[PDB]
Amino acid sequence: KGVYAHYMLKEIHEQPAVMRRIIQEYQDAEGNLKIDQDIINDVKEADRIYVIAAGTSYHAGLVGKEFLEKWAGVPTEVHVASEFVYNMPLLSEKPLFVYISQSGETADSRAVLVETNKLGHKSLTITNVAGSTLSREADHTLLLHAGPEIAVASTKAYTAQIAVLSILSQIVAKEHEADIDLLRELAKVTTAIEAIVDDAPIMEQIATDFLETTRNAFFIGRTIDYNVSLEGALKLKEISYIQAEGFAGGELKHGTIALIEDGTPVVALATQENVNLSIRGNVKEVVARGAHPCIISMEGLEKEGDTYVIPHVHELLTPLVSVVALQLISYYAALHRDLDVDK
Amino acid sequence: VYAHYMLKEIHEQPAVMRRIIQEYQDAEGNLKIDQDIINDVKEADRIYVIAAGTSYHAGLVGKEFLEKWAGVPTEVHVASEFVYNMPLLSEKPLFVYISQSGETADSRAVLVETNKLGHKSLTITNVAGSTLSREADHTLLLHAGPEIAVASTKAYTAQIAVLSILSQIVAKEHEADIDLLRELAKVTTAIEAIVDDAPIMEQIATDFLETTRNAFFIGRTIDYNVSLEGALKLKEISYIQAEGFAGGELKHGTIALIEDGTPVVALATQENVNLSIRGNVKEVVARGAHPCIISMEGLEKEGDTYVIPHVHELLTPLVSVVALQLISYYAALHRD
Repeated sequence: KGVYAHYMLKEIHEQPAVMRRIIQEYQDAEGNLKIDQDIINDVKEADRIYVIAAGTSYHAGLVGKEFLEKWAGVPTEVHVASEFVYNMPLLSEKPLFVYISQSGETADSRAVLVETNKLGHKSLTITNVAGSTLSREADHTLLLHAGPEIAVASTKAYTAQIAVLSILSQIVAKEHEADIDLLRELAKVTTAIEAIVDDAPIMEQIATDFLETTRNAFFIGRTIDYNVSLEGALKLKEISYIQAEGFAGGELKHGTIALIEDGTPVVALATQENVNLSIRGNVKEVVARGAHPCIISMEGLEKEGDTYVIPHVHELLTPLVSVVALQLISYYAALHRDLDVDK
Repeated sequence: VYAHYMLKEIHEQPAVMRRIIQEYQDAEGNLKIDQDIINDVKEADRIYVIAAGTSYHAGLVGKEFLEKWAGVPTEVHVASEFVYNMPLLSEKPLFVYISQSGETADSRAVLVETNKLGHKSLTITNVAGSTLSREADHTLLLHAGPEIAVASTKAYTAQIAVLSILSQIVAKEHEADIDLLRELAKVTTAIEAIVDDAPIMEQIATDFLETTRNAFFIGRTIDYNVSLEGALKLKEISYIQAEGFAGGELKHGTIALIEDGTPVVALATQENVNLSIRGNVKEVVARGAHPCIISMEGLEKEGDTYVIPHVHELLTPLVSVVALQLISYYAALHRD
């Protein structure tokens, strides 16, 4: 029984509704971006931000770092909590710690927060669960409004985390400002996500064409796209057990290029103008060695032969759209191997 | 005969270490680097290490010395990403370019940009007179001799040794309570002990890596960094799809990839996470993994596959990596 075969598929379809909830929750009656000013005051006074997370939340943090530096103008580092807690590095004078955690209870993040609290530094938690430990023990909380995630592989939590980071960063920019109307840009993103979801059949076909028999897969991108590559590789591993790995395009030369054989699927993201030719060059190099290339590009950057072309959205927001293609391709790869998916 | 130059270069590492120890000391037996270099490093507010591949891995190891000994916050960046997406910089940044050849394209491109911006630079290279040396404010040489093998080995250990020396000298400008030259001699002797145990490294290869299409190298903190370099070595010479992971992150999909017989090479050289990484090993063993635990004297437990000699906690990479290089070499030999 049930409209969707799996919770994960339902949750992917819910992403546009999550974006709409975020857009409504983080604006005022006049339609301006709105976050509690005390949060903004601490964020804008920090000399450095340390994002503390793991897994999919760590990957969202990578995307968010771009907004925090390029819009908010605050130097930002992203760390794996299990590492940070056992080897805390030298800290800046006025650091702010941002704990990204869907549940709000992630153990290693909680241990880090105990320590940064002991040290007297300020903290912000981004979470889906109000009144979770990470919320209660941090100075400030931003809520995701994603609703409960039942599937083990996160989908809507990732896009919600990024969206919230973008809003926080633009409001801080204003205090000191990206020449964009972010709410308008996020509505564009919503509509783009819908377009990908409505192209589910094409995503199923891509899975069939590229991922039916392989034991491995390589997800490659540069810059903003390298971050998303990591997440697509995680999704495909989590649910299909394909040994998927994400690489920066310019790093393939070190060991990985050797691994290419005739038929090896390489999923390449090309959503960034400055590295469009570069990442396509990397694809030509893996193709010469036998790879089967699945290029996912963006309107304005696409070339003959690309496998799929996502709608045009703002250069730093492309992860919100490209990831949905990767989620659905991963879902269908798993489905075709008759796996549980939701776990 | 098989991969002649890799095995040759592995065996050169003691000699390289002894050359570095000689070149970086004076006739008084004190550490010696040019004072201008020391002044620039000691005055920097942050160091940005710019590297790729094995030198990026060496950078990760060196960050620990630069922070913990020299007291300067340090970031390590992949050059090909940095050059197309340069991040926000500190007020007094120093750039450290690690490159064996001194000609690495992406690193060169970043140096051009940092020089345009007027920031200080230091190059760590094996080739004097290379572009990265000529265009940087300062150069430190590696004394490693020529590199011919496809899979790099002696570069990594030379780079870490020089990073340790630079860091301790800076620390003294204001100093870790160790005798670094003495600790590097201990490291040299430990490396010799591993190389003398080549037959054991070959057996480890037979026992774990003969048939697999993949391998997982895991570690925490200092050992996570070395796990990345061991995965790279195995991939480069054997073509097995090796990956390195932090022990505490396996719960994210990667544990999904464990089957009966999957080899997991686990490093345990760090006191504070010894119990933690051993817990992570249990977790993968529960799912079928075949565990190769490489630990260090003082931290070993019954059942460990190999125990390396005791050296300083931050220097352990210099020794542990040699085990991984040799294991990788022999896996490749056997499979060919």
